[PDB]
Amino acid sequence: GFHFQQYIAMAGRAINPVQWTRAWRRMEGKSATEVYRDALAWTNNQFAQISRASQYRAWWWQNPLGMGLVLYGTYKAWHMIYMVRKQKKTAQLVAAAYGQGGQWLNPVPR
Amino acid sequence: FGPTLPDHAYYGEHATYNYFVLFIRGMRPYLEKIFGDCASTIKNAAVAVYRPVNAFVVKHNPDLRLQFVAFASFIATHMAITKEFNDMYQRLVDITSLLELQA
Amino acid sequence: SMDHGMQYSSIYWETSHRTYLPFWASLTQKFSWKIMDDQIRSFLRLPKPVTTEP
Amino acid sequence: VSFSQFFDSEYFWTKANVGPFFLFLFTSPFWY
Amino acid sequence: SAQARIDPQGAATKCVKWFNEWRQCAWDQEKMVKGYNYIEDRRARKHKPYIGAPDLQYS
Amino acid sequence: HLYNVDSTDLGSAVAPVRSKEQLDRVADSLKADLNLPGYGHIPYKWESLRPNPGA
Amino acid sequence: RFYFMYMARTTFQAVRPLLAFSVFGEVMKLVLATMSSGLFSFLFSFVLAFEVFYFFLQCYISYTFLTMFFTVLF
Amino acid sequence: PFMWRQRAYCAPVPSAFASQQGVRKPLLRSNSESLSVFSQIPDGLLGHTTSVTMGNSDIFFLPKPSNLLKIALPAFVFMPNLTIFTRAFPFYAHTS
Amino acid sequence: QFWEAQFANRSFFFFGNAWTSAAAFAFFIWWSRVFDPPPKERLDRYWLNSPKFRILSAFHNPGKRPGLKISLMTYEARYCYRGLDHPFTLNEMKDFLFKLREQYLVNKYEGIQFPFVFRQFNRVSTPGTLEVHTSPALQQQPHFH
Amino acid sequence: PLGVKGRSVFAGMRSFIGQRLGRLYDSFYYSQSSTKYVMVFLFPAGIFYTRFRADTKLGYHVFINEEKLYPDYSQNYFDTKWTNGRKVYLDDETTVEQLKAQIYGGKAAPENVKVACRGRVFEDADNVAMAVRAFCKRDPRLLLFQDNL
Amino acid sequence: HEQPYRAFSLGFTANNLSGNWGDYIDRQDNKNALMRPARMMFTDVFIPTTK
Amino acid sequence: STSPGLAFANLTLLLDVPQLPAIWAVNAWRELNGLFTEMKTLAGTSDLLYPSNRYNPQNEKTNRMGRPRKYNHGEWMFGNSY
Amino acid sequence: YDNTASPKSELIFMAGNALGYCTERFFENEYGQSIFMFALGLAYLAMLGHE
Ligand SMILES: CCCCCCCCCCCCCCCCCC(=O)OC[C@H](COP(=O)([O-])OCC(O)COP(=O)([O-])OC[C@@H](COC(=O)CCCCCCCCCCCCCCCCC)OC(=O)CCCCCCCCCCCCCCCCC)OC(=O)CCCCCCCCCCCCCCCCC
Ligand SMILES: CCCCCCCCCCCCCCCCCC(=O)OC[C@H](COP(=O)([O-])OCC(O)COP(=O)([O-])OC[C@@H](COC(=O)CCCCCCCCCCCCCCCCC)OC(=O)CCCCCCCCCCCCCCCCC)OC(=O)CCCCCCCCCCCCCCCCC
Ligand SMILES: CCCCCCCCCCCCCCCCCC(=O)OC[C@H](COP(=O)([O-])OCC(O)COP(=O)([O-])OC[C@@H](COC(=O)CCCCCCCCCCCCCCCCC)OC(=O)CCCCCCCCCCCCCCCCC)OC(=O)CCCCCCCCCCCCCCCCC
Ligand SMILES: CCCCCCCCCCCCCCCCCC(=O)OC[C@H](COP(=O)([O-])OCC(O)COP(=O)([O-])OC[C@@H](COC(=O)CCCCCCCCCCCCCCCCC)OC(=O)CCCCCCCCCCCCCCCCC)OC(=O)CCCCCCCCCCCCCCCCC
Ligand SMILES: CCCCCCCCCCCCCCCCCC(=O)OC[C@H](COP(=O)([O-])OCC[N+](C)(C)C)OC(=O)CCCCCCCCCCCCCCCCC
Ligand SMILES: CCCCCCCCCCCCCCCCCC(=O)OC[C@H](COP(=O)([O-])OCC[N+](C)(C)C)OC(=O)CCCCCCCCCCCCCCCCC
Ligand SMILES: CCCCCCCC/C=C/CCCCCCCC(=O)OC[C@H](COP(=O)(O)OCCN)OC(=O)CCCCCCC/C=C/CCCCCCCC
Ligand SMILES: CCCCCCCCCCCCO[C@@H]1O[C@H](CO)[C@@H](O[C@H]2O[C@H](CO)[C@@H](O)[C@H](O)[C@H]2O)[C@H](O)[C@H]1O
Ligand SMILES: CCCCCCCCCCCCO[C@@H]1O[C@H](CO)[C@@H](O[C@H]2O[C@H](CO)[C@@H](O)[C@H](O)[C@H]2O)[C@H](O)[C@H]1O
Repeated sequence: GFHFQQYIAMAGRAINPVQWTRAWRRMEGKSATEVYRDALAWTNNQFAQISRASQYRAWWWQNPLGMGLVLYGTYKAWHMIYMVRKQKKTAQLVAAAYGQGGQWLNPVPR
Repeated sequence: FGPTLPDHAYYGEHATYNYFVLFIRGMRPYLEKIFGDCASTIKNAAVAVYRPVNAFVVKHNPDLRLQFVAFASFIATHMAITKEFNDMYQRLVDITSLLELQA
Repeated sequence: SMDHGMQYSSIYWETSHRTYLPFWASLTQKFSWKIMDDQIRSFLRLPKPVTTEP
Repeated sequence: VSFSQFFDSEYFWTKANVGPFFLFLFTSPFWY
Repeated sequence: SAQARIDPQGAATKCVKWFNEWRQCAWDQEKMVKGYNYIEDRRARKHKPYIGAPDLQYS
Repeated sequence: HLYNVDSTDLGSAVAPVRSKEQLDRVADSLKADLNLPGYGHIPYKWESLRPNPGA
Repeated sequence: RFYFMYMARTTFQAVRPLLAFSVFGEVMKLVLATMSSGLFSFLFSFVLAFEVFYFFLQCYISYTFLTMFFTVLF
Repeated sequence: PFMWRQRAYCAPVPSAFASQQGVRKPLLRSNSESLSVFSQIPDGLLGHTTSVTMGNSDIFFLPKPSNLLKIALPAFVFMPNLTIFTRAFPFYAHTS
Repeated sequence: QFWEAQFANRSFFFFGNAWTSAAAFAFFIWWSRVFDPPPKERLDRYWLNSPKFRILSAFHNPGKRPGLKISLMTYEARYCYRGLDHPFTLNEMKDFLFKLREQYLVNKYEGIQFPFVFRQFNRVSTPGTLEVHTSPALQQQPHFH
Repeated sequence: PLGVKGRSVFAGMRSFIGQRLGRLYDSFYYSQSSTKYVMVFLFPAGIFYTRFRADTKLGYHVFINEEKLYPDYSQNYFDTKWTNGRKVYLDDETTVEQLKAQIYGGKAAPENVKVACRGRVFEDADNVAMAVRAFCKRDPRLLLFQDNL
Repeated sequence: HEQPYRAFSLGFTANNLSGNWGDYIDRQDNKNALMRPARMMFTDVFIPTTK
Repeated sequence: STSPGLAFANLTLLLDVPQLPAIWAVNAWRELNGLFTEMKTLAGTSDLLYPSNRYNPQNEKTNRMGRPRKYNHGEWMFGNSY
Repeated sequence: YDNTASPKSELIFMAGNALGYCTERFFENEYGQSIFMFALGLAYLAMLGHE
């Protein structure tokens, strides 16, 4: 893993509306195949940088588990930021519709 | 009274050169013909359906921005019509719920 | 003293319980073929239910 | 093309297009 | 048995089930006397959950 | 005198025609007759840019 | 009867890790819910680590028995 | 129809004892109607509520990076090979 | 690759332990019926009491309580598609009436919550000066001895 | 070289079926008499009968209220005593009288014997299938009792 | 064959067999007595009461 | 060949593949019964026949549930009472 | 009423009834979708190991 700060900055630029107009202008004379190939090439460049530079270079976060810990941290951040938020919303929804635990209730007895 | 059965009646066939593998390797050509013809038919049909549509779309939306605009407008129109139908059904359901409240 | 009551029980989600909702669920919406079916029946003169007769 | 000269082995396995025939054969339950 | 003379509500709480069964039997007897039936739909494609399962026939 | 009616008109001999306006009218009449404070109240709504998530 | 014996053995060897992960986990969770002090927690951390090692041991055993039970000559 | 003061579920509603109220609503109703679902409420949309369907939402996609791996992995056997020793299968299936 | 494996020994369709065998077994169980949705005659066996079903119904009816409509869907599944003239027993009838009463109370009293109806929500309306007092002791009832 | 001129794929199918049948006959001939007859005729036949009866006919679980009403199965073999809960397969035209006679072995049955399902008495001149459909839908458990009252 | 089934959930992460939530009317706490005071510890999110 | 882990599949096969002929026979019998019912319907019937129903006992002297028809002793100007 | 015996010849329906129960309870619902994904994952892992 690497360039997390650059990724945050990319997300910021993406949400900035002015960049929406800039991208609208850049998309003049452009194809979906070209856009897809460019994105795929960017991702491949990132992963190739990793594969090459891990052989001789060590980041500030280097540890006896290597990039496994950084990847687990990315996963855990994604989890706590998105999935647990969705769980909170679903919990409030279920509590308003059926009551807390309503989705695990037993079938009506016959 | 002696043996009445031969050896092949009991012993298992060859492990690597067996009846079914020989049979299927003999049938391979006919199966190739069959499945290739079926796949070619399906592919030709799909292509005859896709080429004119892609042409008619690119003829009117040759650029990526225009294609995205058309896709978004299609999504919006679909959602709006679905919303109209759903509003009607929701009015029916609301009447039923009001009658339940009245009961 | 029954209206506008306080939250009397706690709301929570147990660990690793599933939600069954994707990220486009809010854009998803329901639909019934009943309205279209009624229109089509009326247009094609298909058998009507007896509930049409009082 | 005639029924007999189509279902002849040579023409059926060399020159004919049995794609539609075998597709209909596979989908028979649907049509029934 | 539940002493409805002195506990009518408590006893009805126990006997309403037999009352409901009697109601159902009344409807059943009426529909058998006056021939009342309905068009049943064809058999569903997945009437059996598993092909090897037996489809016990019910009247 | 043999029937439980106020007048001699027992209504139309044909069912009504589907109409958004008639549906709204009937619903409003029922709401007014019920007079229930709490109809339409939404204690929790799924947080979304869309006004009605789902429906 | 051999089919029933075999399926019983297979299911037991397949669920062994699930048991080690779920029921002993419930026990650990009871202990966590009941304990408050620091000395007992210091001593219980090692029990948790032992449960980790025991889970891995059960997984190894199950892998062995399953590769034995799903090995076919032909 | 035997123990009226003891069987209140089969008795008229209290609005019937009141002697006051196109077509009008019935004057006599029983409490036994509470044992029916569609007694008072209508049967509208009765057999059409199980027809409102919504599709599933699972996506079957997972990148398969094999350049990361250099060893084989174990694989299960799902069915017995009936293409070999077909005639003896019922006789040797119980062995190991 | 998959086609070539068919003619190799021990890798025909779902026999063997190759990847092609796993893929063909997956396609076979998909082509089978066991993983298809149940019919209307069988919905109330598992589906109508399912967490996925309940959560989806609640989500797609944002500010409503679908317990009553679910009871009615069960009644339908049993009456109109299985042939049962009496789908509800006494317990199911009581459950239906309970849900009806809860609907009435929810639409009658604005903001009613758990103790009186099975419902909880966080954003509540409070007076502004909320007093806290101890409840009175339970009423002494007369008893023998 | 696939196929030959003048020959038909149907002729090929016929030849293949002939080959298969001849091979089957040869393999059945050169086999053990202890196993082949059983595995090829008796298990298939019994399985076929059972599956067909279950998937075609409709059965009922019969019970009897009192022991004094049990039939006399002392003579007939393989069943020397009545057991409640017995599965009985019947035809769609069967009546309550025919069922009673089948239960009591065409012999003199007790007096005022009647059939019930879920507490509901059947008439003797009633079709069992339709009576069950009406009274106990998908619960065919029948009970034989004595109606003196 | 006419009685309905209860939902099934089983995995390495969660299940629905260690407890019972009850019916829609007659409900019961799914956690047992020893861990009810520590219910917070068995949740990914917890929204407390208003008091 | 086989193995202990394949006991499920072995049992399922041994107990199910012999039933497929009977299943196909049941399907064929159902088709033939439907064909005969439709032929009879085309020929004609006093009272209707429910196709997908198990049993149809209705006739001139029997209800659609196996009971005698009420009010069927005399004759009616409009013909059949059904 | 629950002593409903059945002919001993119907023991051949053992596996059929087992699979039918497992279908009505697990396979034709969300847990069955999870099981299908598990099978797809077995295929995925076999392919990964071969490569
Ligand atoms: C709160 C933590 C808990 C989070 C939630 C729980 C989640 C649990 C799951 C955890 C998963 C972790 C994700 C792992 C994936 C890999 C991530 C990664 O390695 O790269 C991260 C990324 C590093 O990017 P990079 O690609 O490695 O490039 C490095 C640059 O070249 C720069 O080069 P450099 O050489 O100059 O420095 C290299 C590196 C150096 O990083 C270090 O080595 C750490 C230095 C101190 C050592 C001790 C660390 C712990 C104690 C002090 C720090 C407290 C904050 C916790 C930081 C946790 C991460 C170590 O720089 C940093 O990462 C700075 C991080 C510290 C920012 C402090 C901001 C303070 C605001 C919060 C108030 C104070 C804390 C409140 C108490 C919180 C208690 C939990 O760090 C950033 O966050 C970038 C920030 C960009 C500017 C954003 C605007 C400022 C906002 C500040 C907050 C930024 C977000 C951090 C949130 C935490 C603070 C609230
Ligand atoms: C140790 C054991 C080993 C043996 C294995 C044994 C097991 C074998 C059998 C297999 C296992 C079967 C077990 C049964 C499964 C049943 C349970 C289940 O599956 O669901 C439970 C679980 C329950 O969730 P739930 O609450 O019930 O909700 C269920 C919903 O249906 C689903 O919830 P959802 O829809 O909300 O979640 C989907 C999620 C994720 O969905 C997706 O993203 C779609 C997937 C696309 C993947 C390809 C894109 C990758 C992009 C990477 C590029 C990043 C930058 C590069 C940086 C490089 C440096 C780091 O969506 C989001 O969170 C937001 C993303 C929205 C955007 C997605 C579309 C755009 C994609 C392109 C990005 C464009 C960004 C533009 C931004 C806008 C700018 C204007 O389901 C999930 O959590 C679903 C997500 C799971 C993700 C797990 C994260 C780890 C993934 C890695 C897995 C391992 C990888 C191995 C190596 C291969 C990768 C290298
Ligand atoms: C470092 C890695 C990169 C980080 C950046 C990744 C995030 C990029 C997205 C940025 C945009 C965010 C939007 C901001 C505007 C406000 C909206 C909003 O935020 O609400 C969304 C949500 C809350 O939503 P809500 O409260 O329910 O209310 C409205 C709904 O959201 C919305 O209303 P709705 O429900 O009606 O909308 C429904 C539908 C609307 O959307 C859709 O229908 C579809 C959207 C998908 C579009 C797909 C792209 C389209 C592509 C078209 C082109 C295709 C062809 C070309 C591409 C080919 C591909 C090869 O679905 C969605 O809403 C999708 C929303 C997805 C949310 C983002 C999921 C990512 C979560 C964070 C992942 C963190 C990874 C680890 C970070 C590691 C850092 C150490 O909140 C967030 O998502 C939070 C985002 C936070 C980003 C954090 C970045 C890392 C910073 C680390 C800080 C350190 C502390 C963190 C703790 C852990 C430390 C270790
Ligand atoms: C009456 C009698 C009845 C008796 C009972 C009968 C029972 C019924 C009949 C049974 C019939 C038998 C049928 C068979 C049994 C059925 C089993 C079944 O269906 O399952 C149901 C059951 C689930 O059903 P359920 O109802 O949905 O349960 C609730 C949910 O599961 C709850 O979900 P959750 O909230 O807990 O969330 C879980 C979460 C869990 O998510 C995770 O665990 C992922 C964590 C990843 C962290 C690190 C990711 C780093 C990747 C970074 C990528 C680049 C950056 C991109 C950034 C974004 C992505 C981070 O989501 C997932 O599960 C994702 C799964 C999909 C992805 C699978 C990935 C497979 C990859 C395999 C890799 C193989 C490598 C081999 C290398 C060998 C060594 C050389 O199965 C489970 O137990 C679920 C858990 C399964 C475990 C999966 C763990 C995979 C972890 C892979 C880690 C790889 C790392 C390797 C590192 C080592 C090398 C350094
Ligand atoms: C319908 C769903 C099927 C899906 C699963 C099956 C896989 C899908 C692919 C098709 C399956 C069939 C492939 C057959 C390949 C054999 C081709 C061949 O040439 O074989 C040699 C035969 C014999 O040829 P021949 O010996 O007469 O002359 C040629 C001689 N040589 C080979 C030396 C040159 O050729 C044929 O006549 C064609 C036979 C195939 C046509 C029949 C299909 C068989 C499947 C049905 C089995 C039941 C048969 C009875 C049917 C009765 C109909 C009323
Ligand atoms: C998705 C489904 C996938 C699964 C595949 C499903 C389709 C394929 C399933 C096949 C697997 C099951 C195959 C098991 C076959 C076992 C049957 C068997 O072999 O029989 C036992 C006998 C046993 O013979 P045996 O006892 O001598 O030896 C058996 C093995 N040992 C030596 C170990 C004991 O087999 C035969 O000898 C004959 C077999 C061929 C005949 C098959 C039956 C048809 C016979 C018709 C001819 C009738 C002629 C009558 C003439 C009378 C006058 C003489
Ligand atoms: C830890 C031990 C776990 C072992 C569990 C593994 C179970 C393996 C058993 C499943 C295979 C059994 C073979 C059944 C064949 C029955 C005879 C037959 O040919 O019937 C065909 C019949 C298809 O007929 P139709 O449905 O009518 O087709 C309609 C087409 N639209 O086949 C079937 O029904 C498919 C049967 C599905 C079996 C159940 C699937 C269980 C899921 C297992 C995968 C999960 C992983 C299992 C662990 C792997 C163990 C090696
Ligand atoms: C298929 C079996 C293999 C997979 C195992 C799946 C996980 C097993 C579940 C956890 C086992 C322990 O479960 C634990 O004991 C029972 C479970 O009913 C519960 O105990 C609770 O229910 C029982 C009912 O029998 C009551 O007697 C008890 O008073 C009550 O506290 C506990 O709340 C739970 O913590
Ligand atoms: C030589 C005879 C024909 C041989 C080929 C037989 C193939 C039959 C299997 C096809 C699948 C049948 O699966 C199912 O069974 C019968 C038709 O058979 C139908 O069953 C339904 O229609 C038939 C009419 O024939 C009615 O008799 C029956 O009461 C009704 O339930 C179902 O609608 C169908 O879904």
